Amino acid sequence: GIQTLWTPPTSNPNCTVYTESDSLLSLCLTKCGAHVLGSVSLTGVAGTMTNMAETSLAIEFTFDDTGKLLHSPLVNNTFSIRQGDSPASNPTYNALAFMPNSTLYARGGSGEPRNNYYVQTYLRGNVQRPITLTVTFNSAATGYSLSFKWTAVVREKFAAPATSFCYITEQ
Amino acid sequence: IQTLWTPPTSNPNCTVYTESDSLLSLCLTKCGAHVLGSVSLTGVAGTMTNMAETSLAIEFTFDDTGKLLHSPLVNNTFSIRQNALAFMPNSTLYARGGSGEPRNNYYVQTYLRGNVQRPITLTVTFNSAATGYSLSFKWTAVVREKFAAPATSFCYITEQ
Amino acid sequence: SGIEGRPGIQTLWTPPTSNPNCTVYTESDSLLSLCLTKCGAHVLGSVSLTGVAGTMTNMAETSLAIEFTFDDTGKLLHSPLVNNTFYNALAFMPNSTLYARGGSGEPRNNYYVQTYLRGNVQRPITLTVTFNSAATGYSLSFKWTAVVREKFAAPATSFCYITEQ
Ligand SMILES: CC(=O)N[C@H]1[C@H]([C@H](O)[C@H](O)CO)O[C@@](O[C@H](CO)[C@@H](O)[C@@H]2O[C@@](O)(C(=O)O)C[C@H](O)[C@H]2NC(C)=O)(C(=O)O)C[C@@H]1O
Ligand SMILES: CC(=O)N[C@H]1[C@H]([C@H](O)[C@H](O)CO)O[C@@](O)(C(=O)O)C[C@@H]1O
Repeated sequence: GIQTLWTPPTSNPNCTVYTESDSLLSLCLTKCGAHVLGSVSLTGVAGTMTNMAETSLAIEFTFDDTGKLLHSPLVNNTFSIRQGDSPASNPTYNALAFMPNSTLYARGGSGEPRNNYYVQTYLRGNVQRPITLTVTFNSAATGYSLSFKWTAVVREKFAAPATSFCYITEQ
Repeated sequence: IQTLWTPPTSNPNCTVYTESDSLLSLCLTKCGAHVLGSVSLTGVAGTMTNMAETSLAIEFTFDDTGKLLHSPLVNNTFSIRQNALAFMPNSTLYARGGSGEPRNNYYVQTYLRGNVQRPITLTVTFNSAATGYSLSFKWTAVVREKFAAPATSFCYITEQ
Repeated sequence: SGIEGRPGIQTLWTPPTSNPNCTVYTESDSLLSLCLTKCGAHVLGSVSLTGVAGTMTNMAETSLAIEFTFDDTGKLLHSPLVNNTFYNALAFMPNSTLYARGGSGEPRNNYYVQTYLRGNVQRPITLTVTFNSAATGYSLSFKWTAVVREKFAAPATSFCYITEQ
């Protein structure tokens, strides 16, 4: 039943890029065989996220060698199984079935082209503002990781539209 | 049930400007909280072969139970492949009436007719409709040229 | 083997490798990752290709193409894999009604991906994935643009097609 790891859809800020609860992140990973299908978007809500000082923005989810979450930008690290996918309390799952394959995407391999997945989108959906999202698999030297870097425009609000990506899993 | 689609076909099944003027492929497959969608649209007759406008938009609208209300298909062929809300775009993340919100939009780069001199954008929008659910597609087009949009795909989080 | 199927069968893939497994111009000159997973009527595909040796590290042409060709039962006939060897195979084949055989000239038989050579944004390239270019049986073709006198590597990408069964 457990095919999904996500942060729950919400209309309230749930993410901290520069200051607490300054943004609304969606991240969802669903398993289809040896693939994870991932979706992500990030909307600035407050502070610097509404008036950027830098030309790029990056966040990262890191996991240990068992697939257990170590760090994320989410307020209260609300990244877990989707509720209702198991009738049991405290549902167990194989977290490695959602981790990026460590043979194809070597740890510490952010400089390797095959560890990176590139997405073209538009800042705030404005078609005069093309930006790139770079998703990197296993940048971290130990454990597993998913890293997201978007290009951005200074002195404007940041928001990245709905996007998606796909990687091969460890198990 | 894992798949909602219009069945593969090689003859026109879709009405953009006039009856059966185009061939639409649309297929939605459920994987956990995601739908993986594929779409393409090939002009076959009439204005679809000699465009009058510089964009083309079609929409699938559903009621609040996930039942199809309208689409550009010639016949009622959008169907389960031989819980509707499990295929609908999430209405918390993609707010109804939210076509103007960036997170309700998914952008795809492709090429008109597969022509490298004709880069175009497909915008897929989730829940543009004020009520119920919707999937909307809008492609750039070139006037006085044929319209065809190659194979593309997209992904969204579901309601249930 | 070169392509292996995993559980009934939901995944066809090149097994993960640290070493070259593919022959574009010369034997074992590249590392290919190709993975096809069945999700209802879709295959979700991922692909990347890293040059390791020879012309792959110093390109002579502005594009590179490889193809996986299958017979009408879905059996693998040929691929660029070093280990050129390999369940309802038709469940993984591109749909021959929508993607007609010999139809590489039909826009709907082609899926375009924008990416960056060696992950360098000053080097935009396109991947064209084509379904059923073969006049008989089934096929998946991959063509990337490239830059002469530079090393070839195409980053992680993905694509999706409707299946025959
Ligand atoms: C994902 C990523 O970070 N990609 C970068 C790649 C990549 O790290 C390497 O290709 C992996 O081996 O490197 C890019 O820069 C390279 C080297 O880092 C170039 O600047 C080349 O540097 C040289 O020193 C080299 O060949 O090593 C000289 C060479 O002439 C340079 N290449 C050119 C043609 O600019 C890369 O483009 O490969 C940057 C990329 O973002
Ligand atoms: C999807 C969409 O329509 N995007 C539009 C956005 C958003 O509607 C607002 O940012 C919502 O707050 O508004 C713009 O003025 C912008 O910010 O550049 C133009 C852009 O085309």
